Amino acid sequence: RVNVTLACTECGDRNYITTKNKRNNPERIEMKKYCPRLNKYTLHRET
Amino acid sequence: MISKIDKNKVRLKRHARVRTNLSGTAEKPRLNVYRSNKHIYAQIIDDNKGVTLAQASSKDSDIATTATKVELATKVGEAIAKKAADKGIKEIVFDRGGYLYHGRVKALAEAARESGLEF
Amino acid sequence: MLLPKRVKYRRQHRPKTTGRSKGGNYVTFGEFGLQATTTSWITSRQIESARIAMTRYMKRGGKVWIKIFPHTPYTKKPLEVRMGAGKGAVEGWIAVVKPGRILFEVAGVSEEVAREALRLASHKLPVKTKFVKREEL
Amino acid sequence: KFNYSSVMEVPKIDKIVVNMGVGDAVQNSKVLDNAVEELELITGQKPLVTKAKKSIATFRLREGMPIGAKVTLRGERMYEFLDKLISVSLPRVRDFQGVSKKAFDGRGNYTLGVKEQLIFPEIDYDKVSKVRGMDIVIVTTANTDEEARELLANFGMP
Amino acid sequence: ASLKSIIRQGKQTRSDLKQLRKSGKVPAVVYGYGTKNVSVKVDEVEFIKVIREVGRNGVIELGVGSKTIKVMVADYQFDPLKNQITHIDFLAIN
Amino acid sequence: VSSTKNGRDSESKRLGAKRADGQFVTGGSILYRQRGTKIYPGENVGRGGDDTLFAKIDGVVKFERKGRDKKQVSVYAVA
RNA sequence: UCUGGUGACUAUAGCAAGGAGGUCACACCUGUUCCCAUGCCGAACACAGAAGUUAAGCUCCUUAGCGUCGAUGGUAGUCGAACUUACGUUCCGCUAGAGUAGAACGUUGCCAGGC
RNA sequence: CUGGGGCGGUCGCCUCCUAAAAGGUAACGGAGGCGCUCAAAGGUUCCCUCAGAAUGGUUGGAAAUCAUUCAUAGAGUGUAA
RNA sequence: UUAUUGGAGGUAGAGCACUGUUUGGACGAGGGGCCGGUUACCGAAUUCAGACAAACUCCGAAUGCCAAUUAAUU
Repeated sequence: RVNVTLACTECGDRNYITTKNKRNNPERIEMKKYCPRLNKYTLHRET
Repeated sequence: MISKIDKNKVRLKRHARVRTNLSGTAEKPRLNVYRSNKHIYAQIIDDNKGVTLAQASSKDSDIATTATKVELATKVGEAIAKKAADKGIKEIVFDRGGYLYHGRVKALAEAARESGLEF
Repeated sequence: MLLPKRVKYRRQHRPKTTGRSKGGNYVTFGEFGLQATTTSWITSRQIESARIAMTRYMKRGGKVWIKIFPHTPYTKKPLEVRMGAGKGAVEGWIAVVKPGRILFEVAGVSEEVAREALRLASHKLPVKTKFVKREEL
Repeated sequence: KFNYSSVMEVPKIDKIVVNMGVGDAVQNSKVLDNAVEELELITGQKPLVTKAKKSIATFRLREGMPIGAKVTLRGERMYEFLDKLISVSLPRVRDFQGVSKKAFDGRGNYTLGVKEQLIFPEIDYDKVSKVRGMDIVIVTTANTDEEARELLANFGMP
Repeated sequence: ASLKSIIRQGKQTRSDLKQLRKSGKVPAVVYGYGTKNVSVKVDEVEFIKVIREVGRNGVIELGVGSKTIKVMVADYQFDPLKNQITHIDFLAIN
Repeated sequence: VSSTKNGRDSESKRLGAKRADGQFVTGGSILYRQRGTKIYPGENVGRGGDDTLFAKIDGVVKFERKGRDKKQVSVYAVA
């Protein structure tokens, strides 16, 4: 159970921090969030 | 012994659970529907005062024909549409009763929609 | 002697002793009984002591009921230590009786024998008593 | 002796329910699959496996572990299937009485027993590595237990 | 069996009841068929007399003011200490 | 040497009613703090994440029964 | 006036028992071709019709059988006061719980149809 | 800190009783928990209703599974109350 | 501060509807005396009567508390 940092490819900054269980989810997780620089939802990926 | 359950009474449970945040307010009055094995009824209600304002049904002599039944639902929908159009043809809320939104009640609602009412 | 098989709490507050008897003020199983007239705790050694004394005078003739059961545990500290480092260990079981509570009931003997057996039993108890009969009228 | 006031008031057999039984599988998952295949071969309704409802003490059981299977035969095709199966199993049973005298729980339950004997009467389960006992239950749409036994007595052996 | 009664006037305080019981008098009430509720008082020894003669379940010719009413004793409170009756209910029997 | 295993408690939470029946309140005033719903929200009254009951308009408070054995609070406008 | 839809009211409204009713409603009821669907089953859901039936659901009349409601009077407890150290007493207000008499087999709003 | 001090125990947070029907309220008074977990055990839209008891029935550990009736949460609710 | 009116809350007291504790008596199902069964005895369930509770509650005061009135005194 660790901390993760979701990163926006275009936004150029990392402004979403969440948690995860490395055992159940060894993969890197993806989800779309809102980036207040493009004014729209874009895909975010764990670093 | 196998005991078969009354279907109408099971409907009222579902209806009361649905009808918790849905209420008529004299600007959005509640559109209720009651269907039987032969007929379909409708009613516009303002729950804030507990008074109804309009009414239409399939067994009415106005809409009398042998359409399958769904077309009867369509025409009664279009009919209560104008009766409500006489006054306050505006936003309403649709009280599906306890019925699954499908088939006959769905046809009634689409008819009322495509005819002027703003829900 | 008499004590519950299990309780939820082993260390309890002590009962209230002022007032009058709440229930159990009538003879309902036998025909004679012993009524209390003052207030006290009964300690479950006194109950057995009084029951043995009363049941042997009747020569196993009649029947006896005990309308009292010790439900409450009381504690006591080891030999005179300083005050206050926790509550002590359980030492006995008590029942609280107030004026009007029937204590024993007998049946199946003459009124004379009953009077004598209850008098014998009342001398082992820390409470003033009174012979009563099954009410009527 | 019917004396029906109206034709609507006439006791008829409501439905039939047959369960695969215990089917408790510690390591018999393949045996459970074979029993499911057998239940599907017997009657023409898709067999639905069951699951545990509790955690039995001192038993290889937890919340899940699909130990069991049930099928619900109530359709006209299922009715004809049950009737033909009863007629056939009546010969292979080889019993004078056939059924217990007191089978109803008062409500009108069949609760018949099966010990894998007449089971697989159509195709001899020579490939089977275990026995497949069953539990056929018949639902009586009748209030009276005696009248229900009398109605089931027609086309029946008890 | 004939018991005579006296009507209690309104609102007896607890000292009044205590003085009343310190006599041989017993507070009581009568209610039921053909009557409105009336608060009365009764002498204790006469009540015990008539009850020892008519039995626990019997009829009494209770006299209330100017009327007389057939009545039956519905309930009664009793002090186990002091051995004295402390209240009685009377039930008109039609 | 004897000791005890009991020594601890948590801080008290100041639950219960915070406004009176018949009193005039402003918009988001808290009316009742609780665990669970001992009292339900009625008319013009919301329910927070910690089950806190609060007013949604200005008006007067009214506690009132709900069914056989339940209660609710409402706020009514003119005052 | 009857029935139906939809609301308000702490079961005085409920559960139980007995008895009657139908083309004006409603339901059981016919079937699964189509919309749709069932860990399987047109059982349930959904759709298409009107052959039968009041048997059931439901509606009306009877009963207080269980459940619910419930006085008056008395008792317990207790604010205040006055005595007192009694496992207390006296005065004055408030006044239970249990129990008894008794009530009760619902009351009422809006709409449509029938009257 | 401490019913002198030492020795022993304890030190932050959560829930209950003591607590005297608002809130608050002490003792080395009486009982227990925490230093996380979940990618669904989060959101929304649709459905659905239990334990248990009772009677039957291959295996039946008495009760596993199946069927009927009653059954107010007695079931269940990640983790103490 | 008092009169009147409205409200939140579970103490005293009571009670046993739940969770625990307890005394008698029935009823039956079971093991079981036997020669499988009688009876005993043993344990479980439902019942009838009667009791106990700081961490029980189908109930539930007196007081105290929060408020509002062109109310009366201060």
